[PDB]
Amino acid sequence: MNPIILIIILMTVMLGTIIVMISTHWLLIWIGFEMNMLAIIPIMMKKHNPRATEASTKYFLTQSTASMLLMMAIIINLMFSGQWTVMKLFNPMASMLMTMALAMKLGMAPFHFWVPEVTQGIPLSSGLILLTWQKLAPMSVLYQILPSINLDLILTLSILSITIGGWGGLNQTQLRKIMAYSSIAHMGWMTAVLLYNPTMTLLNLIIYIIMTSTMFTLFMANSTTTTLSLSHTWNKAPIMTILVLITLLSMGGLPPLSGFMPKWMIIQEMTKNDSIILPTLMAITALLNLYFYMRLTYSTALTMFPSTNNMKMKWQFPTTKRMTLLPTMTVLSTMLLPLTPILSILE
Amino acid sequence: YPTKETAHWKPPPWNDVDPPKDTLVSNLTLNFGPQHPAAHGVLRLVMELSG
Amino acid sequence: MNLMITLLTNFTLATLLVTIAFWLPQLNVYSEKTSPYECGFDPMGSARLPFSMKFFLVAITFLLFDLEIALLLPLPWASQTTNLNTMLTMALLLIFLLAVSLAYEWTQKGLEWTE
Amino acid sequence: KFYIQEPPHGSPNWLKVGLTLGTSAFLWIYLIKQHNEDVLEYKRRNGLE
Amino acid sequence: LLKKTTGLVGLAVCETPHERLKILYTKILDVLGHIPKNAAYRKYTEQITNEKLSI
Amino acid sequence: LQYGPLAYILGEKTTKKMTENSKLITVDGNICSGKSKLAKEVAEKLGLKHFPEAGIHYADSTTGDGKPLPVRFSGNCSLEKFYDDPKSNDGNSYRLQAWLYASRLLQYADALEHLLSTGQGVVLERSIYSDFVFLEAMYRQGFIRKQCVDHYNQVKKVTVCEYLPPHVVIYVDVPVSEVQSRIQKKGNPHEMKITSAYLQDIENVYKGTFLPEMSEKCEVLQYSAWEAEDAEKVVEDIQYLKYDKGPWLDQDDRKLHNLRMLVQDKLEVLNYTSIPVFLPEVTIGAHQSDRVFQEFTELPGRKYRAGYNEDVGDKWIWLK
Amino acid sequence: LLDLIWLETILPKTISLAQMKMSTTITSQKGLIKLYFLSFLITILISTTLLNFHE
Ligand SMILES: CCCCCCCCCCCCCCCCCC(=O)OC[C@H](COP(=O)([O-])OCC[N+](C)(C)C)OC(=O)CCCCCCCCCCCCCCCCC
Ligand SMILES: CCCCCCCCCCCCCCCCCC(=O)OC[C@H](COP(=O)(O)OCCN)OC(=O)CCCCCCCCCCCCCCCCC
Ligand SMILES: CCCCCCCCCCCCCCCCCC(=O)OC[C@H](COP(=O)(O)OCCN)OC(=O)CCCCCCCCCCCCCCCCC
Ligand SMILES: Nc1ncnc2c1ncn2[C@@H]1O[C@H](COP(=O)(O)O)[C@@H](O)[C@H]1O
Repeated sequence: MNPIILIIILMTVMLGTIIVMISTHWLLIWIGFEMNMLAIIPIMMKKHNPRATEASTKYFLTQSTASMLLMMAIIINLMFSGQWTVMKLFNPMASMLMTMALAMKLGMAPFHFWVPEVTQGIPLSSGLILLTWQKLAPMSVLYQILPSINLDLILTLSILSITIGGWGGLNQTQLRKIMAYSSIAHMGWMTAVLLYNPTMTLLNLIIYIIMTSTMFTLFMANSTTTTLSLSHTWNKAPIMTILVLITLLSMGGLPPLSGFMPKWMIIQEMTKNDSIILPTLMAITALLNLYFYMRLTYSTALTMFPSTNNMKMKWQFPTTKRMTLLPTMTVLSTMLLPLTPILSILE
Repeated sequence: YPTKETAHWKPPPWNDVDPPKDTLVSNLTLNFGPQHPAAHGVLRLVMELSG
Repeated sequence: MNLMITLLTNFTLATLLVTIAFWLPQLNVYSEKTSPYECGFDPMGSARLPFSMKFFLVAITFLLFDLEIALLLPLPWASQTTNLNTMLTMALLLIFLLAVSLAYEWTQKGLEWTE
Repeated sequence: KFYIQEPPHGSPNWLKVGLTLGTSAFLWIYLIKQHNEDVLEYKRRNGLE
Repeated sequence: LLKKTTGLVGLAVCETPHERLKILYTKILDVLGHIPKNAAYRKYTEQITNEKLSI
Repeated sequence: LQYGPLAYILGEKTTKKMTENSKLITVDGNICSGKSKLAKEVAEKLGLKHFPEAGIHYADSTTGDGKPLPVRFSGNCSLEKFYDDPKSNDGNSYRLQAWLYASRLLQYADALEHLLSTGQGVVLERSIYSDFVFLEAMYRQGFIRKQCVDHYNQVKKVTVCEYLPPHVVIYVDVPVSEVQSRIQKKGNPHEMKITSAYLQDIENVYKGTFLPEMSEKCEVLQYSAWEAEDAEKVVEDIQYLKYDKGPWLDQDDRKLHNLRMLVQDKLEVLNYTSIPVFLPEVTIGAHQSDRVFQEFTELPGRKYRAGYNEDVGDKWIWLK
Repeated sequence: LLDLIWLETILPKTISLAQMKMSTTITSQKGLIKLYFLSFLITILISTTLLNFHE
């Protein structure tokens, strides 16, 4: 792609999400989501192969259906409120339709059926854009309509996402589908604590964006998209195996790492509201995520899968890749737990 | 974990680029025939048009 | 009310010129007179095969330029406002954005047909 | 001489070193200036002098 | 003079015609040396190629 | 680094330096076709940059001090042991073939890098478009297995699709008898073990598969043995070629920008040579790979990045 | 019997086989847009009729 056009398309993706974030009118919310979708479609088709066309078709149909449900929720809000302020909705039908729309846009289960498909079909950079930057605009709108979100609906979506994203990553050897089912589970974590304390939802969003950006930057730096290709990293650059070790142990929620920070705080905000069974099921379900994380750390760091002879050529060439903010994101994704009370800046 | 369903699933390619499976485009065969004001009375152009 | 009467009249004596076109003459129907016309010889294949569009990018961009005359069309009315320099700047912004789109569609050879 | 080619990191990019040191020294003097302004404003707003 | 066109369609103008003709005529003679000396094609084509090359 | 999207944006277009002297030329032929001087001679009349043929130690010549690394560090293979016993049990045949394919991929990347960065054409010897014929000879003489051919086909299928063919392919007809005569006059005691059927298989995969598939995507100049001794003949034919075939016609600034951003990243070039296909000829197990990697790190000038080594005498490292 | 089979059976292996079986059931989809959006329709119909999430 022409890099001027790449800059304009990425600035238009950012412009769509910022128009969702800053606007006080529902039509401008919908315009921002349409602009975000319309600009992110060629980022998925950067390489022009049939898997990118398939992934882009599936993504376009899911996001178009979600935008239809969003605009019907907006028109029903216009009927039952006569206005357009981005705030709570004045009808549980519009509340349900906008919650379904935002659950489809996040790819939360049982609308999860596009996230591993689309994430497998596209490159790692567009997968990073999809799994981090597109998780900001619907979470903004969910943060803005929480006086009208049905409790049972968003908790059903949350724990169904946590369970299905936990089970999905266990049957995987492709790293992009692993990160996609990890995304399903973690969006379930974020939306579970939405009606209890949305500051913890923002904290989980930021820590998950840091850890996901760390893992995709490590994957792009290693030029690996499968488990068995990532397993040759010890023979090429052994520090990257240490970084994926500490980052996948962070994403599993093990202390003393910062990925234990959101989850624990979510439990800290759900036992206050006298819900003990639900974060217990959430925590026990997170062991599935930790299991396929430990599978990747066994295949990469803690053992040594056999390499080839041609690896001896790649010993002679260092990495000329723009590993943008990789040590900063690695330190933020692993050693941030003693700074856990920083979350009050997100209030 | 291979099952009965997950047994025909070959692993995906390395550069994520699939061979094009070159199904025939089937060019539309016009019969620019003899009864025509342009073909001068007696001329049967069997042409193949891509549109 | 008058529009429905006028449309019903036009549709009626457009479909009463067809029902006296099919029922008035004498028919001699046989299964070679109703064969497909292909200049005398029998047609090779169907005419329901894909007829590949060469002008497809212009066909898509027509859908993005036809919205402009749903946007540029209130300009006889928008000139009647009391904030007029703002209106003029936004109008010339819309025609300029259409023009920049058309310039970009030229320069990447998008208005040319394929093959 | 060892290398058969000229490596890209053979010589220090003195523009980049100068920008790095200037940016870092500016951030330190602005941090210390902001902290002194903050302790002055705190001792002023509460009479803790 | 740098002749602009040849007048023929598809016949592109040669920038250096003299050296190109010397190339092609010595190349014809080099290929044509592989023919027996009693063959009339060799004698006649060497004759006309040397005539054109001397011109 | 040095080249990126910002250089393309701020003015460095790769077709502003693309002259009519910018021609990528590959001189091919059998084992003793005499092309070795010919390419240099074609490089010295057209003013082009000659690259020698990629042996095992081309990557050793391009990095470090340029001196050849020991064979356990680069290659783990030997051409001479392939000439001794081509049907060996350690799988030296396909291991040599795969290392030579990776070295020629690196060489072709270097050729395109010089061609697109400087605008000067590069004369090569047996690029990646012609390497495969040796594999096929190795497959016809029973030296390798079909799984080795499948591994080579997967690596070639994902690597050669990203690069362009040359402009000119020069092929030198030397028959099997004269190749054997030049081998006996060469004096290499391992090279005189090359069989007649292996040379005939090299000539057959040349004349049956390589040249019918390159004659549409580039221009072939098939010379014989006697007429290729004159460099003026070959360059005299090159300078009057009507360049019309191939995908070099439809390359703008953007496509060759993408090609150049691919080419200068050498690990992205060498990404798919080590695909995880566990083949017994090329798979080095865990402890041997760890031992040879930790021995490679302790080599002089190899322990760090190429400007960060005090043992060979790099200065100002605390400011780099 | 106990500490290689039955106490090995009841806690870890039942849970391991259950998570293996559920992981194989979830991920065994065919990648079809038709079946995914038909499941979306069934989700909307359960949310409206069966579960009263529009209330
Ligand atoms: C090592 C393997 C086995 C592990 C066993 C672990 C312990 C077994 C029991 C765990 C129960 C769940 C946590 C209980 C926390 C109690 C906190 C509390 O104050 O509770 C009072 C609260 C009471 O609610 P309340 O406090 O909001 O009520 C208000 C106060 N009154 C009572 C006056 C109205 O209890 C609960 O909410 C429910 C407690 C039972 C939860 C049942 C679900 C979990 C079932 C067992 C799971 C066991 C592990 C599963 C994994 C196995 C391996 C994969
Ligand atoms: C509650 C709401 C809070 C909102 C906070 C907003 C904060 C900023 C936005 C965060 C969201 C994620 C941002 C990153 C999205 C992906 C960007 C991307 O893909 O950039 C492209 C680029 C590609 O690099 P390259 O290797 O050249 O790729 C080859 C080309 N195929 O590069 C990459 O792919 C590499 C990654 C580049 C960016 C990484 C750093 C940003 C994200 C990590 C957090 C950093 C800490 C500071 C911010 C904290 C909050 C997130
Ligand atoms: C600032 C004023 C307002 C400007 C914005 C509003 C514009 C209104 C009109 C809408 C135009 C939309 C489409 C424009 C497309 C322009 C790009 C273009 O077509 O460039 C190609 C063309 C040469 O065509 P070619 O590439 O050979 O095409 C082959 C097939 N015919 O290239 C050319 O022919 C060269 C075009 C550029 C030079 C034109 C110079 C005209 C100067 C007039 C006087 C000054 C006017 C003020 C503007 C500054 C002009 C420099
Ligand atoms: N892929 C290959 N497999 C085996 N031998 C090769 C391969 N490529 C080049 N060679 C050898 O390289 C030498 C080239 O000949 P020359 O460089 O003219 O001495 C011959 O010994 C060839 O057999």
